[PDB]
Amino acid sequence: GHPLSLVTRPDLLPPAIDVRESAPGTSPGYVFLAPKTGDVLQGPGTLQSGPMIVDNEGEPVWFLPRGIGALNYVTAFQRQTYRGEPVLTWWEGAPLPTGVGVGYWVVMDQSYREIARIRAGKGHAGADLHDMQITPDNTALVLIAEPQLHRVDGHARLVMNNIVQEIDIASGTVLHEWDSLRHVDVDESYLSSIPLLPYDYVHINSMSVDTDGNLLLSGRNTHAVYKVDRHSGDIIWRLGGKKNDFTMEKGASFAWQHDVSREGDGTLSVFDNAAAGSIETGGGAPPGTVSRALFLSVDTEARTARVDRSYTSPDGLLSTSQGSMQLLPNGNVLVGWGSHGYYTEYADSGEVLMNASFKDPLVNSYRALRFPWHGRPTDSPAVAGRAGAHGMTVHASWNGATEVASWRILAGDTPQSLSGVKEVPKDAFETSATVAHTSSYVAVQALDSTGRVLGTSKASRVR
Ligand SMILES: [Mg+2]
Ligand SMILES: [Mg+2]
Repeated sequence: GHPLSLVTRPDLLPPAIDVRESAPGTSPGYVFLAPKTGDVLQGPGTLQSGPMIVDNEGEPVWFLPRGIGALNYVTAFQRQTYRGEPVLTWWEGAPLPTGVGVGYWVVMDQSYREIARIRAGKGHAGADLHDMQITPDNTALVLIAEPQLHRVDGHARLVMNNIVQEIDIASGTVLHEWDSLRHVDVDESYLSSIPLLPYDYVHINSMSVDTDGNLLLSGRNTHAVYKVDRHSGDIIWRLGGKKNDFTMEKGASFAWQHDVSREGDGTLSVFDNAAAGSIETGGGAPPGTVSRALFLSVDTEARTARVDRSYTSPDGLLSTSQGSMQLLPNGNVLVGWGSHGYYTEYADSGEVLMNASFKDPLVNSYRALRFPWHGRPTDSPAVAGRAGAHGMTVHASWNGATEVASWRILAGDTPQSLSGVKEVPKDAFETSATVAHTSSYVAVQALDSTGRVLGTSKASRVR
């Protein structure tokens, strides 16, 4: 059971989260999630989906119920930077039965207003859902996944081509385009053939910029990371896979991986699912295999790779798809367990600091990522007053507000004769408070930690 019931916001039913552990040293800031449920037919009836920012207790801070099952599927929510400003980004669109999506990426500023929409170049239906990254030059790496007739074993075969476009965000112009079928051979795939589906031979699911400005592309179904020349498109090297360029130390190989990036300590992070579904692979996976969040010491001059350090779930999870990892500024590591609706923050030493899961066991998030966030909502707090036997309860919330520390409660016989009766700390998304004297109207003011008024609700008739 996940639905959170809110007196002030009957329209918001955010999924509940169970935080089973929260030692001190957990990082500040917020966890960014896009809760979803896979069922096309029943999804909308069991879950309100959309981007969600929660605190270290699992309480929502902002929730935008934008997702509609598989009608408007929302995923891959995070914070990025555009023109030096913090922005929110996610994908919304149509998930297709072939395993890819057709949609676009929303860009929203700190006041929760849409400032741009990042689309695949014209001549394509839209962009796939597995990643989009805003580069230091304010261009977007976008992925297009489309079926294409290709010669596979002398006999033509429908294959899922992956095209990576670099898009100037302000203008929408395509600056660069990289076509996987022109560079990566279909026989590099580990994927078992699934009858009557396009052969999803590479399945790019992460695109990022390395320190030299070239691209790093994670190919799930080739088990490989491609470094690609930013300008020529030539493959610079292959890490992993059937044409591996690197000498791998014991334990450094990954499989069916996600979320690859260059990290500030010089390592390359790889979420190593270590397994996929039974059909897409040969059959089941070896008993006892688990997923790991992996930091690789990759020496590209010597073409060697070894494990610097890794982190596994305290719950023994094997995630057959999705997932994420993030190195945080204090040295902590946050891991989202993908197909499993869990996320875990560790100290560098590997000690579990925070472990959480969706209360509903069918809900998960593609990624779970932590960022500072300062919301600047442009609406007002919502309020509600409920008369009781010997008093009344006042409820207050302000979706998107991050700086509310306290609530001042106002009450009076008329909207124009409200007076301050009480101040209480904020202790939830929606905070409740009881007051002895029941009045006819109420309002609330949100106060920051210095006591300054951030916003005021409308007057609300008690009920
Ligand atoms: Mg070579
Ligand atoms: Mg990552």
